[PDB]
Amino acid sequence: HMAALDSLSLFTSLGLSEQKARETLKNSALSAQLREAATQAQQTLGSTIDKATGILLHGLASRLRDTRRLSFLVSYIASKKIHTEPQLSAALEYVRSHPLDPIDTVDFERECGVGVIVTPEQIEEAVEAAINRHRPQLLVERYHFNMGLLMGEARAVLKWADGKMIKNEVDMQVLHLLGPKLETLSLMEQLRGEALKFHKPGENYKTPGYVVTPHTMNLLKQHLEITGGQVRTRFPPEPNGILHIGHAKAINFNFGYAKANNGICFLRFDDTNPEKEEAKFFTAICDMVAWLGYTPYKVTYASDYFDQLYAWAVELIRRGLAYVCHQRGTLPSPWRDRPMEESLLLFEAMRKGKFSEGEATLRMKLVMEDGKMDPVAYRVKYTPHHRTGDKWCIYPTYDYTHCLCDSIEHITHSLCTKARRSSYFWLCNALDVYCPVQWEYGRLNLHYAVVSKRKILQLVATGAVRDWDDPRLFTLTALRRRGFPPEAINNFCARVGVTVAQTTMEPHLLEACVRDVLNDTAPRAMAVLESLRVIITNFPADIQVPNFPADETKGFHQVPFAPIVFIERTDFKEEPEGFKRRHTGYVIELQHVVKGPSGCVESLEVTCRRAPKAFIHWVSQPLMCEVRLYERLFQHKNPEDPTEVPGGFLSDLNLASLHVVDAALVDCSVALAKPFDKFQFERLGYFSVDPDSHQGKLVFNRTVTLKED
Repeated sequence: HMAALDSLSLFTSLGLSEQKARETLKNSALSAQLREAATQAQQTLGSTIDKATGILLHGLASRLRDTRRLSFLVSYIASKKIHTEPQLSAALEYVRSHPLDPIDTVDFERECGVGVIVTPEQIEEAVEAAINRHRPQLLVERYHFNMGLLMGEARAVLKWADGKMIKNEVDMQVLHLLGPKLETLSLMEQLRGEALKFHKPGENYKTPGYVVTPHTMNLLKQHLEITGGQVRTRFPPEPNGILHIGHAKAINFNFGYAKANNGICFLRFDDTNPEKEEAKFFTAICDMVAWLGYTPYKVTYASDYFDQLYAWAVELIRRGLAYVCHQRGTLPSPWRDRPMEESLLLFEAMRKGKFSEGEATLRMKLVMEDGKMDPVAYRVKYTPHHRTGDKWCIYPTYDYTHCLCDSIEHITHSLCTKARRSSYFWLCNALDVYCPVQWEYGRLNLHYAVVSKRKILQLVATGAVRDWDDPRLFTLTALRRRGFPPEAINNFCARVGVTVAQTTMEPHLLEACVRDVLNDTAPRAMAVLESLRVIITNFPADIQVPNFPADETKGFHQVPFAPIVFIERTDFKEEPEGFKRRHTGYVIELQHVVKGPSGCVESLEVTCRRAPKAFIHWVSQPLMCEVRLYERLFQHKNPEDPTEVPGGFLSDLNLASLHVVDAALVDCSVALAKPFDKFQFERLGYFSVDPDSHQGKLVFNRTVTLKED
């Protein structure tokens, strides 16, 4: 057992510093009581004892004067019910009073936060507030400020929070403020660092391929001064870009890996190219990231660093590892061995705009894994930049940029899709700057989509699709418009995600996942498109329909009671072929059947067979509501790109697409509905609200059916 160890080895087994366990022996009473509290700890814990639990049992033994209740308090500390110093400071005083031993648990449990949970977010906020409330004293005193006050204010807002975990939140938020002291399984478990064989911060040198300069060890030391050894990771789209289903992996894998490991994640916009702002798209990205549930620590642009980048470029030239070249459109350069002072001149000259676009170039002097020669660092572009305007007329290339930017931001894990990889390390080592580690997930793609913004922006100009928002597509903004719940997409990658390689999937698998949650997260109602009036032999003359069939704990809807209800022209037949032709009330037998010109069936008539087999869906006093039902955009599920022989990218287009509705009869339960808050028609399946629906002229998108087969 544990009740069989020398007092000193028991006390270290509860995780006390020996020098504290030495001190503790001397106290023959504390010692002999702690010891007992530890025996009957695991007489009811059945195992070896957690070291976190340890400092509590020590705390308990050292303060509890009322020996009688020791058996009682241990039991609450053993079954982690009590697990923090204020909880125990509380229960201890609860027992300094309440001397009589009925000791109602409930009164007790309530006044010691036995059930309480305290989310990180709540601590973030409590310290964030605390800091703000002192921000300018804290910026001037810096590390000579009284960090005690920050913990204090933080405390008195979170009574039962782990005193340590507050400090950690303080230590960090302060660091970000002041800078360096320059003296199928689960998801956030799937993405935990130790569950992936990802390197721990500050230990880049353990990863495969990592080069170690005589600086690396001091560069990592600085790194660690600057980040406190936090997981830092990026996500780097173009500002005028379009996000598509694939990026849901990118996003999740970057913000996820941070969120899963107390990390932080920059959203860094790759704006190295001077374009104009198609604002439609830029905002679409900040949204879509939020919409999938993540909050960027900070939003940076690469333009933010043109200064630093340029300066480093110059430092490449000095190390004779880059040069200015005058070629055009890999044939070797006459200019790669030109002297350093010459490249220095013309780079500056290139900056002062003495060279027309492409009359000159800065190339890095090397040959890469795949035999590519002297890739280009800096080109000359004269279009004005969206953020630095016309300050610069030379700009870094992607290769050069999103490698050094990772160094400037001390990215710890630079994640990217799957080529010539160790050309990554090349820069950061040539300049002896901190050097992040690159791991590569691979390439999620789905069978039936075209996502090249080029090819997409001409499905919107060739009226094949309504907008870049169009549900037909797989742009995130589109699936959002099809009312796909974020949680689904996030669960999607949960079931099928690691760094696989170009594991491009077939769509229906996703919509398994979209529905598994729409089944629980979307209430129900009724409606049909091919409608028909149904009069009837008189009835009694407000029925009441379910929220969620499988469980009623949610509180049912409000329907109306009228005898002229409507129903689908696709349930009522003349000659049964057994198909049929209610969801609430009676049966209502067909007495009279109409007709008009032709064989058109103008109306109907029903009996009162209230009180077998096919029931149905129906709607009295209905609301007039547009609906769009969509069919797959591209005929060839397989890559619509010349993969097989289509010979056309705009050729494999099933001209079907979408079929407009009536403005059909719909249930009144779905009246106070804003966009995107989809529920279920018990008929065909799941639809969702389009952003065209006012309170009056409502509209819906057919999201997904109820099976496949």
